[PDB]
Amino acid sequence: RLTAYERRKFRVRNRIKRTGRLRLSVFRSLKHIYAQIIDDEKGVTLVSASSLALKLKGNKTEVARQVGRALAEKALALGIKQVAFDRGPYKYHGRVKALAEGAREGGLEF
Amino acid sequence: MKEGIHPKLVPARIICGCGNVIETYSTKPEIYVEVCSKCHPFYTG
Amino acid sequence: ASEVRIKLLLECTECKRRNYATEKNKRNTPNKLELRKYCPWCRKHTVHREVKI
Amino acid sequence: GSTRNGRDSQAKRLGVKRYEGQVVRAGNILVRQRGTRFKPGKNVGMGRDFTLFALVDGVVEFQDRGRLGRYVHVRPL
Amino acid sequence: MLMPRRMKYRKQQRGRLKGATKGGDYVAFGDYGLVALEPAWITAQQIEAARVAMVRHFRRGGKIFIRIFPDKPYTKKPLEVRMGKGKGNVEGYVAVVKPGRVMFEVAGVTEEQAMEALRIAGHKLPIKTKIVRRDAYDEAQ
Amino acid sequence: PLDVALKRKYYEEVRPELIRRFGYQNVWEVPRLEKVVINQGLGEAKEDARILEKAAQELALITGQKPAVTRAKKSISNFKLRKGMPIGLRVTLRRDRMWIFLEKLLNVALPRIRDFRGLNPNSFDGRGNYNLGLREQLIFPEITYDMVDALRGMDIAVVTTAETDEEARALLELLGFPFRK
RNA sequence: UCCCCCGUGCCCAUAGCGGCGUGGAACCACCCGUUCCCAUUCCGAACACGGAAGUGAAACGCGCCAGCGCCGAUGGUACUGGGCGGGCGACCGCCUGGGAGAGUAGGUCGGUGCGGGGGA
RNA sequence: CGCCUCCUAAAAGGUAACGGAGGCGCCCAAAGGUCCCCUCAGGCGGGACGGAAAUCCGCCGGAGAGCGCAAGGGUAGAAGGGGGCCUGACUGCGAGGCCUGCAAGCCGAGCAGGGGCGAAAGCCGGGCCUAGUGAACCGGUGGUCCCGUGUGGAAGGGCCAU
RNA sequence: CUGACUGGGGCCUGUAGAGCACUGAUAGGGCUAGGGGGCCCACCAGCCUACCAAACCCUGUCAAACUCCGAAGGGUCCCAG
Ligand SMILES: [Mg+2]
Ligand SMILES: [Mg+2]
Ligand SMILES: [Mg+2]
Ligand SMILES: [Mg+2]
Ligand SMILES: [Mg+2]
Ligand SMILES: [Mg+2]
Ligand SMILES: [Mg+2]
Ligand SMILES: [Mg+2]
Ligand SMILES: [Mg+2]
Ligand SMILES: [Mg+2]
Ligand SMILES: [Mg+2]
Ligand SMILES: [Mg+2]
Ligand SMILES: [Mg+2]
Ligand SMILES: [Mg+2]
Ligand SMILES: [Mg+2]
Ligand SMILES: [Mg+2]
Ligand SMILES: [Mg+2]
Ligand SMILES: [Mg+2]
Ligand SMILES: [Mg+2]
Ligand SMILES: [Mg+2]
Ligand SMILES: [Mg+2]
Ligand SMILES: [Mg+2]
Ligand SMILES: [Mg+2]
Ligand SMILES: [Mg+2]
Ligand SMILES: [Mg+2]
Ligand SMILES: [Mg+2]
Ligand SMILES: [Mg+2]
Ligand SMILES: [Mg+2]
Ligand SMILES: [Mg+2]
Ligand SMILES: [Mg+2]
Ligand SMILES: [Mg+2]
Ligand SMILES: [Mg+2]
Ligand SMILES: [Mg+2]
Ligand SMILES: [Mg+2]
Ligand SMILES: [Mg+2]
Ligand SMILES: [Mg+2]
Ligand SMILES: [Mg+2]
Ligand SMILES: [Mg+2]
Ligand SMILES: [Mg+2]
Ligand SMILES: [Mg+2]
Ligand SMILES: [Mg+2]
Ligand SMILES: [Mg+2]
Ligand SMILES: [Mg+2]
Ligand SMILES: [Mg+2]
Ligand SMILES: [Mg+2]
Ligand SMILES: [Mg+2]
Ligand SMILES: [Mg+2]
Ligand SMILES: [Mg+2]
Ligand SMILES: [Mg+2]
Ligand SMILES: [Mg+2]
Ligand SMILES: [Mg+2]
Ligand SMILES: [Mg+2]
Ligand SMILES: [Mg+2]
Ligand SMILES: [Mg+2]
Ligand SMILES: [Mg+2]
Ligand SMILES: [Mg+2]
Ligand SMILES: [Mg+2]
Ligand SMILES: [Mg+2]
Ligand SMILES: [Mg+2]
Ligand SMILES: [Mg+2]
Ligand SMILES: [Mg+2]
Ligand SMILES: [Mg+2]
Ligand SMILES: [Mg+2]
Ligand SMILES: [Mg+2]
Ligand SMILES: [Mg+2]
Ligand SMILES: [Mg+2]
Ligand SMILES: [Mg+2]
Ligand SMILES: [Mg+2]
Ligand SMILES: [Mg+2]
Ligand SMILES: [Mg+2]
Ligand SMILES: [Mg+2]
Ligand SMILES: [Mg+2]
Ligand SMILES: [Mg+2]
Ligand SMILES: [Mg+2]
Ligand SMILES: [Mg+2]
Ligand SMILES: [Mg+2]
Ligand SMILES: [Mg+2]
Ligand SMILES: [Mg+2]
Ligand SMILES: [Mg+2]
Ligand SMILES: [Mg+2]
Ligand SMILES: [Mg+2]
Ligand SMILES: [Mg+2]
Ligand SMILES: [Mg+2]
Ligand SMILES: [Mg+2]
Ligand SMILES: [Mg+2]
Ligand SMILES: [Mg+2]
Ligand SMILES: [Mg+2]
Ligand SMILES: [Mg+2]
Ligand SMILES: [Mg+2]
Ligand SMILES: [Mg+2]
Ligand SMILES: [Zn+2]
Ligand SMILES: [Zn+2]
Repeated sequence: RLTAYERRKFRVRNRIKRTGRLRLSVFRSLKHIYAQIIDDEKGVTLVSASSLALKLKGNKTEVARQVGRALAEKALALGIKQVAFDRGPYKYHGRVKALAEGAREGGLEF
Repeated sequence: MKEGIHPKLVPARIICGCGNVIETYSTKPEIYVEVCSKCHPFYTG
Repeated sequence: ASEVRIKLLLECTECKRRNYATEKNKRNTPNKLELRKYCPWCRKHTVHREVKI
Repeated sequence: GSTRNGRDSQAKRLGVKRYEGQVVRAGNILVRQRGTRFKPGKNVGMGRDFTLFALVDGVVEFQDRGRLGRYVHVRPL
Repeated sequence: MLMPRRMKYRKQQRGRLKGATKGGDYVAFGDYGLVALEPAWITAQQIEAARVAMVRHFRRGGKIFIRIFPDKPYTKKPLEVRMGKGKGNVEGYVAVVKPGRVMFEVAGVTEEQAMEALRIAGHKLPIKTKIVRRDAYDEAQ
Repeated sequence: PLDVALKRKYYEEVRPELIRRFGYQNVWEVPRLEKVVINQGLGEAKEDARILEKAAQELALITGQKPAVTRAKKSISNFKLRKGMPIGLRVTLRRDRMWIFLEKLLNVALPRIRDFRGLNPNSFDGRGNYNLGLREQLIFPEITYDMVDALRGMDIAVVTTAETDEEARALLELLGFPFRK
């Protein structure tokens, strides 16, 4: 027995799995935000960034932009350019849109 | 709620026939009812 | 097909020529079908008309 | 004294054309199937009639994942 | 008699009576058992005789059990017509019995009548049979 | 959230008595009211009167919200019914309008019941919840004899966090449910 | 390089159901609220957003419980590739190769690959 | 009497009988492409009329639901249900394979023009798939502007799509 | 040297056989919607079923078109003969 949470996240991940681009894992909690880009073909998490580790304070909507600049800056140091953005099971809007804008404005081509 | 298509609620005074003042929030503020629990035979013993 | 489900020609409106032919149900769609389609004679997209085949 | 039976269609040659280890090419049909008995893996596609086919040059691969089913892959070289 | 009031399809193919019995080789119901020793097709009319003619031995009392069922229809073309033109017509439903299958079981009667009642039933079959007491080998399963 | 009589009376009157009697070990351990769904089972709206909105706006004024559409599951013979036919309505009741509808129901609706003999204590859901239904909407305060066009009732189902039907029974009786047995 | 949590994969129940017991400093969850962005074929339930007073009750995490479920040997047999005898036949045997299904013992209340922040 | 589905049909693919069973010659302007969202049948308790069963809640509930239509295969981790914008039910092509006696029918990534949608990744050459079909010959319709019996037209053909 | 044939590994299978978890079929039993029959009433119910029986439970059997299982074979690719 599963739930709509599983049935939703499994779908938005199954679609991204087939494309081949780098997949950005987005897990969201109440307090903080978490982001990581993973190559599932070889099955290993390459790099990750989170607001809990980045010690961010206030509104999550503007908090996502900074962590997007952080993860995008690390990926820019490694040489990563293109990426596919997974929105997770949650509705793509607001905080996830501003983190996605963190990776877009960070320089990644998507 | 859905704004525009739903009945909006405001402070409503509902006065029954027994005199018990009902402070609530209904579609109509000023409401008059005929019989309530304060004057109900089965409710009162 | 049928007498109701009829095939017809699609006439590009700006080149005066017909480029396609498809199906529609005249009981469910008695209106004249006007739908975008490509026209090599115009070398660009154009809205197409319903004309009798 | 008639037979209202006696009607049939012709078979469609359903099965695995290239087994695991065979030499395949881009466009060579891998498995002819109805529905999803086999599901595509790496470098394997699916047609409208559910037929599978390889995309690159490589080796055929059959890997059964249990509840996910049997999967076909291609190994480049 | 014993026949399905509802089936999925009308006729069933013949098959082959090879091999020993699938199951039912062990006495399962009664104090004594009647087991057929040869493979053949048995008809629910012959089995009907095995029931009626056996209650006619006790004339009252006892309890007779049934271990088989005629789940296989039997067909035959009309007489004086040629081959072809579809398969034959069903005149009755027959039962499939394999060697070693415990066909019947009797309980609620003495040893003498358990052998004597199943004897006539043994003579009502085209195939030979044997009466075996419910034995220690049976209830082990 | 606008404070109301039943809301205050639960925490200040119902909660302490439950805490005394059953002795709960946590604040979330105590029974909490989850949701109150309402199902208007018109049905006959499939027939001659195809639209039941005349009865829907009734619930819009009673609960303060417009009930949703409920379409038939599949084609059904004897009811002269087909798949996807709106023979009923449903509206879910929550944070504040639930307490409002509770005060209106208990204080006005339940009194107006014709020849009211009491409640049935055996209609519990078994998991600590309760469901019921009403016959004539004129019983409610928001409905008078003026604008009622036809006779229609409802089916009010409630959900609770309580586990035992005994705890649920003490909850209802402590909130003012007049059981007859 | 060791321990507790939370992301992400693998094998695809030895991993599930079910109950016993427990986890809040960190952390997650429910929770606090709905002006605001967003939102319900009605409902801030969900969906979404701003917060931090309360709480491990529920859920989740982690322990136990073989009740059910799951996986299940060995030994023999069914059956059979291939080589033979018999029976008037419906069919039956032995020689060599393979070898079940079920069923009986018994096993499992998971193991595992990387990334984070905490602890020795 | 052509076509599709299941069995015989002897676990690759293929296999006949005037053999055992059923269906097609339609239908779709959304039932299509994209994007977002949803999760059954059935069983257990309650509930106007109200019903074995209309409609909702709770608790149990990996598919027995529903996928136009027979049947099989498949499928809730959708392909299945609620709405939005849409025309790729594309043009010019096409690596190679399937099928295979021929003719034929099936699959198809991908490159270019021009386009839909998503934030993006991407996805769209109609439909969950297999039946819902007709080869040459003849003429029409619309376009193309290739031919024009000296010649310039024209007749009539050609090409294209139909 | 690629051929028939066979050896070693890999992949495909749903029949022999077996099995009832699915579609059907089943004898008996438990349990129990429900009718029929006898009592008990038109004014309503309570009562009993040496009774045909839904579902579910126990035991035991059926299948070309049934398959939770399942070979030997056969198939086909890759080295050597
Ligand atoms: Mg016609
Ligand atoms: Mg017609
Ligand atoms: Mg006509
Ligand atoms: Mg005509
Ligand atoms: Mg004749
Ligand atoms: Mg017929
Ligand atoms: Mg034919
Ligand atoms: Mg053919
Ligand atoms: Mg080849
Ligand atoms: Mg492998
Ligand atoms: Mg393996
Ligand atoms: Mg397994
Ligand atoms: Mg046979
Ligand atoms: Mg047989
Ligand atoms: Mg046995
Ligand atoms: Mg005759
Ligand atoms: Mg004659
Ligand atoms: Mg004795
Ligand atoms: Mg003696
Ligand atoms: Mg003795
Ligand atoms: Mg036993
Ligand atoms: Mg009428
Ligand atoms: Mg009508
Ligand atoms: Mg209708
Ligand atoms: Mg270290
Ligand atoms: Mg150290
Ligand atoms: Mg984890
Ligand atoms: Mg599982
Ligand atoms: Mg677990
Ligand atoms: Mg228990
Ligand atoms: Mg104890
Ligand atoms: Mg205890
Ligand atoms: Mg402290
Ligand atoms: Mg809820
Ligand atoms: Mg939430
Ligand atoms: Mg504020
Ligand atoms: Mg430990
Ligand atoms: Mg115990
Ligand atoms: Mg051999
Ligand atoms: Mg010899
Ligand atoms: Mg000799
Ligand atoms: Mg011989
Ligand atoms: Mg001889
Ligand atoms: Mg002979
Ligand atoms: Mg012998
Ligand atoms: Mg050999
Ligand atoms: Mg566990
Ligand atoms: Mg657990
Ligand atoms: Mg440290
Ligand atoms: Mg320590
Ligand atoms: Mg013929
Ligand atoms: Mg033909
Ligand atoms: Mg075959
Ligand atoms: Mg051939
Ligand atoms: Mg051949
Ligand atoms: Mg012939
Ligand atoms: Mg027909
Ligand atoms: Mg129940
Ligand atoms: Mg009636
Ligand atoms: Mg399942
Ligand atoms: Mg599952
Ligand atoms: Mg399945
Ligand atoms: Mg069932
Ligand atoms: Mg169907
Ligand atoms: Mg299936
Ligand atoms: Mg062209
Ligand atoms: Mg090339
Ligand atoms: Mg070739
Ligand atoms: Mg062909
Ligand atoms: Mg050839
Ligand atoms: Mg012309
Ligand atoms: Mg001119
Ligand atoms: Mg001309
Ligand atoms: Mg012409
Ligand atoms: Mg060689
Ligand atoms: Mg040859
Ligand atoms: Mg050969
Ligand atoms: Mg070997
Ligand atoms: Mg098959
Ligand atoms: Mg068989
Ligand atoms: Mg069983
Ligand atoms: Mg099936
Ligand atoms: Mg009774
Ligand atoms: Mg009784
Ligand atoms: Mg009886
Ligand atoms: Mg059982
Ligand atoms: Mg096994
Ligand atoms: Mg060959
Ligand atoms: Mg070949
Ligand atoms: Mg080679
Ligand atoms: Zn009053
Ligand atoms: Zn044009």
